[PDB]
Amino acid sequence: ASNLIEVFVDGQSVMVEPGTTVLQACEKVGMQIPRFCYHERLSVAGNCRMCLVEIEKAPKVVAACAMPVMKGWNILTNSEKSKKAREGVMEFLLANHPLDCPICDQGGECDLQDQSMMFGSDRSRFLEGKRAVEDKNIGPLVKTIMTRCIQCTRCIRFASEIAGVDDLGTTGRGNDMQVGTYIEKMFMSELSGNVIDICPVGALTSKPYAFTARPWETRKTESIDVMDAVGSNIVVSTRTGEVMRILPRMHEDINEEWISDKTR
Amino acid sequence: TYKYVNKKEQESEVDMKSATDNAARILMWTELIRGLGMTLSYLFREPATINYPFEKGPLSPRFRGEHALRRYPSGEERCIACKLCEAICPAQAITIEAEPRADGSRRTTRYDIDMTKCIYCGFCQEACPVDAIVEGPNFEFSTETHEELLYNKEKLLNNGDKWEAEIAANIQADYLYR
Amino acid sequence: TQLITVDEKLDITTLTGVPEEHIKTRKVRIFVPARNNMQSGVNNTKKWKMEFDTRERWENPLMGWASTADPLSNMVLTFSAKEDAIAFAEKNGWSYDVEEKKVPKPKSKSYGANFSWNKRTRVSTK
Amino acid sequence: DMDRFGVVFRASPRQADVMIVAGTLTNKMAPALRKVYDQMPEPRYVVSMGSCANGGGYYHYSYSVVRGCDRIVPVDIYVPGCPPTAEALLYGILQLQRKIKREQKLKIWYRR
Amino acid sequence: EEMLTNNRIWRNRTVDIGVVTAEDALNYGFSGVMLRGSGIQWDLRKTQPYDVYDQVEFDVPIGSRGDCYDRYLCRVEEMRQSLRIIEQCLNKMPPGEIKVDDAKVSPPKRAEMKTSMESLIHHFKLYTEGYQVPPGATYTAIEAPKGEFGVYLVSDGSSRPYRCKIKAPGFAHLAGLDKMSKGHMLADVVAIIGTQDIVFGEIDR
Amino acid sequence: ASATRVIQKLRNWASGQDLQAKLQLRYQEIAKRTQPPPKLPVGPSHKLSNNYYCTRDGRREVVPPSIIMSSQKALVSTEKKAVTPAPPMKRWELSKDQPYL
Amino acid sequence: EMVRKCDPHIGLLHRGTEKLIEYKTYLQALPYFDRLDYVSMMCNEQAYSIAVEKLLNIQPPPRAQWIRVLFGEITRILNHIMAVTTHALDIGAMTPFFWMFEE
Amino acid sequence: GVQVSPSGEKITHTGQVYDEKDYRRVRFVDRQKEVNENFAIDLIAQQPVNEVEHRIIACDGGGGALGHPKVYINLDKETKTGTCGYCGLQFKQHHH
Amino acid sequence: KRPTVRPRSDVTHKQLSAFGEYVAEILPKYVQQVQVSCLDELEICIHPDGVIPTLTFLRDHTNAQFKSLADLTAVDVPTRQNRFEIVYNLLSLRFNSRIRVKTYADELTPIDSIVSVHIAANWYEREVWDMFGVFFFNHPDLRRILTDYGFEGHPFRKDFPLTGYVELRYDDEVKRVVAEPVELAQEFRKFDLNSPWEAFPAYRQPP
Amino acid sequence: TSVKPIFSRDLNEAKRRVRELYRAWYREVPNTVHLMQLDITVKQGRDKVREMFMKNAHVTDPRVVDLLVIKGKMELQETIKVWKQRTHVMRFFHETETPRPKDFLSKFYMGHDP
Amino acid sequence: AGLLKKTTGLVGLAVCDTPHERLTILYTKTLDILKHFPKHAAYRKYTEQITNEKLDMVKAEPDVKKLEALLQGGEVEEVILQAEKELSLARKMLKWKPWEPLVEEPPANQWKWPI
Ligand SMILES: CCCCCCCCCCCCCCCCCC(=O)OC[C@H](COP(=O)(O)OCCN)OC(=O)CCCCCCCCCCCCCCCCC
Ligand code: SF4
Ligand code: SF4
Ligand code: SF4
Ligand code: SF4
Ligand code: SF4
Ligand code: FES
Ligand SMILES: [Zn+2]
Repeated sequence: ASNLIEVFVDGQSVMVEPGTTVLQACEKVGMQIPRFCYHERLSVAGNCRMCLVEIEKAPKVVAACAMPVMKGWNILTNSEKSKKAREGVMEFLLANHPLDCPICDQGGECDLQDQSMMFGSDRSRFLEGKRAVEDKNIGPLVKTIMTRCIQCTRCIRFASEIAGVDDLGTTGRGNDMQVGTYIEKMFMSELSGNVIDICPVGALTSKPYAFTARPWETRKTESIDVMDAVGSNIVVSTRTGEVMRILPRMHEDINEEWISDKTR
Repeated sequence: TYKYVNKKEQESEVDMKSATDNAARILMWTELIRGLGMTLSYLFREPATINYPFEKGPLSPRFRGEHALRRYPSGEERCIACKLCEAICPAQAITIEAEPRADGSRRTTRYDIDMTKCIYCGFCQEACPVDAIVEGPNFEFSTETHEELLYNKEKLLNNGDKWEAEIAANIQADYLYR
Repeated sequence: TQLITVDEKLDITTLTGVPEEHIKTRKVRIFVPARNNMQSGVNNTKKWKMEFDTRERWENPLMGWASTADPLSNMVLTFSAKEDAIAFAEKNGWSYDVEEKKVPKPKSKSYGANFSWNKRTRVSTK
Repeated sequence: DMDRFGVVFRASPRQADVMIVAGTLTNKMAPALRKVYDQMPEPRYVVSMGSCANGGGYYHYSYSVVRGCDRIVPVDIYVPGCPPTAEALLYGILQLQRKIKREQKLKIWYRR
Repeated sequence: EEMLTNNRIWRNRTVDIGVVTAEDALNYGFSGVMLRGSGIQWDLRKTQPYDVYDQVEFDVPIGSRGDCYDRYLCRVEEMRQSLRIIEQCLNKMPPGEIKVDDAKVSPPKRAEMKTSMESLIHHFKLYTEGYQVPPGATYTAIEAPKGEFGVYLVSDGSSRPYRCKIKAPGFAHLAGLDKMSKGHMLADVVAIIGTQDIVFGEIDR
Repeated sequence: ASATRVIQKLRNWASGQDLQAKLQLRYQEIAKRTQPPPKLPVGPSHKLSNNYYCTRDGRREVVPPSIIMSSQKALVSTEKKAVTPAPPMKRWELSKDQPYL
Repeated sequence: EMVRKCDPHIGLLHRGTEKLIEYKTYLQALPYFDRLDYVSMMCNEQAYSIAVEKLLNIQPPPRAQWIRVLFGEITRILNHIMAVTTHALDIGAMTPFFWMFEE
Repeated sequence: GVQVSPSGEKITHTGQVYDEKDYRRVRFVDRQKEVNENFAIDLIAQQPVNEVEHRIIACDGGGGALGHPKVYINLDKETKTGTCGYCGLQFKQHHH
Repeated sequence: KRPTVRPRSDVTHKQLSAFGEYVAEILPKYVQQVQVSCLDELEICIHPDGVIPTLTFLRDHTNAQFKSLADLTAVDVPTRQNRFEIVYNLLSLRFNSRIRVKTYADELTPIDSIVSVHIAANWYEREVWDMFGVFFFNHPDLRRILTDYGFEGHPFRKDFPLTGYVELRYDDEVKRVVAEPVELAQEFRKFDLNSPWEAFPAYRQPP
Repeated sequence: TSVKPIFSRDLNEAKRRVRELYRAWYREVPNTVHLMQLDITVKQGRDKVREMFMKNAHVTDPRVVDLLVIKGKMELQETIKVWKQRTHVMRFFHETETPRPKDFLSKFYMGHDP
Repeated sequence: AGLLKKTTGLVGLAVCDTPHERLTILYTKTLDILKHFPKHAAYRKYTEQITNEKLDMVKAEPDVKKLEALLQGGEVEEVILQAEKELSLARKMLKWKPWEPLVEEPPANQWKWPI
């Protein structure tokens, strides 16, 4: 009544405010649509095209991360067209991705792995040669290995909209698009270690935590930070009576998903 | 389908010949003499006994015995601390601690195997994506002490440097079947 | 066999073989595990967990492994709601400190905001 | 062939000289094992066969397993495997033979 | 068989010994030879087949007197029928692959893991996390050489089973010992322990 | 095989069988220990066309069980006929080669 | 020597398999079924695999099934050997044990 | 190499050795400390740089399915040398 | 037709569903939530007051001759107030069909035994008691079956630690095997393995 | 507040059962210190019986009491019959368990445990 | 005619020299007892169906073997055993009275899986 509108998700109905996206509605009915570029706190960007769904009686697929929801739209999350779109996007993402999982600190907690296992195919028809990119050096905290970037732009949008640096971008075009700086420049702000958290594919990793463990080993203890007086919520990962790292928690009132480099 | 093992017996017909045959069987111990003959035949056969420890029992390349960490022909270690071996080891016998080697490579500091927990299942060498951890052929590695059976990185590396000439050939033989 | 008037609080300690130590001196934690920020998956933020207090872990002199005298060091129970976990804890005689569930707040999002005439939402990174 | 080496399974502990712990040792069975060993007459040796007996093995973290027979009895030789190849158990028997080759008891008595 | 079958001592030890009626067997929960030696027509390889069984011919041996002798004969003849089956399995063995061609359940080959990204991911995950199994519960049983071996497997939507009970042939067979031993001596009790093909790794487990 | 035409006769008579044709020992009648290399085949899901895992996903064709006589919810539950869980098991037939051992 | 009651006291070989399995994955739990009945291993692996496949809704391929049957029957032979020969031993006959263990 | 400590104990390739005051050295009394004398770091350093005329080279190690996953290495930075992540082999752009 | 997926026949589904209707309308006083699975298996859930009548009917009735008790289990689900889900898997040799009957119990809510129906259940009910703590009625000899002779606890309860609370050793002082509190040289390592991405949308739990 | 009773419709009948069990144990102790050749007196055994009984004196639900009595009768059976050896009987006395003190300060000096 | 079979295969199962009479006895007894049941009870209707069907089969075929093949119950002695079992069950069900509303409904989420 208060400008809400009725919409369906595989028949199930839900009333959503105008401007709401397909993704937010599918969430409002408990469904989580795949993602590599939408992060819930960053400007929208329809790059990965992994959020593709079909709308009933609609020919093509829409980007649920950016398409606002219209009245009476039925959203088919688990139909043939959506599945095949996801499989195609996974083929494309993994075409030029390096066989580095067993040396990638992101192993076991990689969104690419889990989304390939849950939404993609189990084979490769790529019979060609992959590419490679010369790694940057942006400081002593963030390790850059850019053969693994899936060009999601999260690092850029975060640096610009949340940290306020505007020193990261995309150099070049086409398949040779090189995310990063154009010159050697240390990206040492006080909200820099969160780019590690929002890079899903291990291109950006913690140099301290490099190689020291794997996510399944760690036991996760919910605690808080003390370096400041904000009271940032954190998770403390331990491995056989030893602190391995500090990883943030979610608290929309304090530290939505961020923490300072001093804290982590 | 089915068959009978002890219902073959049909209605009883008896003659003097049959009675006398059963009587001889019961009085001269026919059926036992046959077991005696079998045991006799076995006395004049060649025994299957091998002369251990000089001549030994056969085996196959796939035999999974003692563990060893291998190397590339350059001498560099194959392990990269990916930890699949300890993630799947269903006995929780493997223990690993990694750290950036001075040259920057991803390598281990700890790699321990409680060979009192290993069930010798082979999952670690089929999980290793670099054919580093293997289950060698050696089975004659008994000890007088429990502690000796708790291998570390140096022990496994020495075993690898001791059996490579055999491990590598058995691999070369078996790696097409996988 | 008709009904009976018990009229008291449940107590199962005496039937569980749990020592006085691990009932009186134990503080259970009831919570919904927080999402791992290395991932954008939200499927482990659904079921309520029950976790016990952490105790000592000392290196073994021989090898250097982690040892414990805590049997419940790795005890984890899964519940569909908060009252179920509270009931289980009360029943088994444990002390608990509950932690409400953290749901993200719904957020307005627009792809046009990135392209604006007068606001600061205007982004320079397409 | 065991007897080829002089080895003979006698069923009474009062006649045996060694016991091979050939499998998993539960808490409900440890008293009987210690009793039998106690009932074996000195000189008495023990051989742990497998990974269950040495350190519990595949059932190490169980509530009903002793993490090693070496907790209940003293062990001379440990034979690893799950299961140990009979060839390996024989290797262990001969290792025990040699250990006995190196007892030097009367020399000690004479040195006392 | 020459040593045993027609030997009057083996017979005097295994004949009219440890007798089981068919109804008592069914009730007590017997399975396999402990069921056939009594004359019950039942075999989970012809009924409820679980593999290329139903493509391979073989006969079920059946006893008349539910004694240790008929069970021994059933076992010998089951060995002979196993030879009959092995002959066919040898002569008609098809070409092809050995593990499901679905790399989200069965890991991919090494040469494909070391060149294909999807296969490497799937290997990594199957060997660290495993494969998620849709919720549900089964009771699958096979004709193990002891009898009906079954597993009741409960699954959440996870990589680990929530409950896995093993139904062992030998639990009920041993439960039936007090009955089958009634009116018998010690040596007969030994023979009865033997005729049940008792193994305790499945009974105690 | 080392036997010498007399022990063989003796043990064949004692056992009543022709053992020399069926020996408990393996004399070069076995596959070698060094075989050539194999070339294993590949399964059907190795194509490059009409191979989408959404078609060959059996792990996701599962469905929760069908519900009858759910009292707490819907689907609660001439005269009908007495039904069976299945038709009676047929009677077996005794073999044609050796039905009476 | 006439028996009036048998009270089997099992449990001297309980290990907690059914609980460790809960603490393992499926592959990571397979060897328990080999270790359960240790004379008819492949059959237990086969039962476990068949159950897991039912839950997964997959079908093993033909060659694999034929191999499963082959080795299942080989295990039947193993187990019947062991049964018959230990039966005999516990009854007195000792040679069949030695004759068939070579096989 | 295998260097010794003031106590005589050898320092492993992990940099580990017991301090002179550490009681844990009794386990090595009347016995030995097992170390691996072939340090892989020195060995892989002793190997030479493999030049190449292509800007992007692959490395499977050696033997194909007997080595490591095939990774591709960029060689634009003429001062540096590209090092495989699995093995330690170095590669350099020959023509720069 | 597809070689990886599993051939599915609806005939068995129909047979078992019809028989489930049969059982439900012939035992309304006890039956709850009959159901059949994608894999062809019949599951009949009941009130525990109906255990003996249901099992006796399924054994003795003519169109239902489930007179072999394959298994008898329990399942701890600490969430629900009645944790233990007791399961009766049965078999008909006359129809070559199986069936599963389920009840529910609690730490302080025992049920009746079925040894009057299936003698195979003596040891299975002893096992349930030893492992989960469920008490049965009119059981001839209800004691422990698998646990040690002085063991405290019910180990298959999810609340019971995998490694237990005590640990055994031999002490020369007393010359006996004694029980001491647990203390491990290597602590069992708990691996969090659940993927955070929904895997089967057919089982999605609506909020 | 309404539930099904196991045996006792009230705490008094459960107490009757508990007393029967106490009598059984009190009468059995001597026979099992004789048979098992335990190296303790008959008074220690009965003190231990009374202590194990008081260990659960705080209960008020008749169902918990009924189940405790069932367990006690199970143990008394295991003991009357010699199914359990002197080991399991002397497990009750904890002759080797170093007794942790209840003094806050000693618990502070040895370890971080409360 | 077809003489009393020398023996069944099942152990402890004696041959019946009056198989057609025992069956009639048992089925008529079952019917006579099923009348004390309420007429709306499904047990009564179903069991009457089964018993009258088998009774007509018996009255239509004196050949014991053709009867076996026509009755799908194995040997004629297994059929008699099952007849007396169904009779005892009829008595026990007259005692239990299962043709009544559900005694108690389950708690909210007792059969929810997963959970
Ligand atoms: C005009 C003539 C006047 C003279 C009068 C005499 C006329 C000749 C009469 C000949 C009689 C035959 C000789 C008698 C000896 C045999 C006795 C006998 O038959 O006993 C049989 C007994 C029962 O066998 P069973 O099959 O169980 O039948 C049970 C009954 N329903 O079972 C047994 O007793 C045998 C079982 C024993 C098993 C132990 C192991 C035996 C080992 C066999 C070794 C053989 C070597 C012999 C060496 C001898 C050298 C000294
Ligand atoms: S570096 Fe990481 S966060 Fe930045 S665009 Fe690439 S994948 Fe996204
Ligand atoms: S980002 Fe993910 S898929 Fe890519 S190498 Fe790392 S773990 Fe593997
Ligand atoms: S063989 Fe199996 S049990 Fe042994 S270390 Fe490897 S994975 Fe672990
Ligand atoms: S699987 Fe191989 S590379 Fe990975 S940690 Fe184990 S030994 Fe090292
Ligand atoms: S074979 Fe393995 S599981 Fe079996 S007893 Fe030996 S070590 Fe234990
Ligand atoms: S989530 Fe929509 S394009 Fe990336
Ligand atoms: Zn390389």
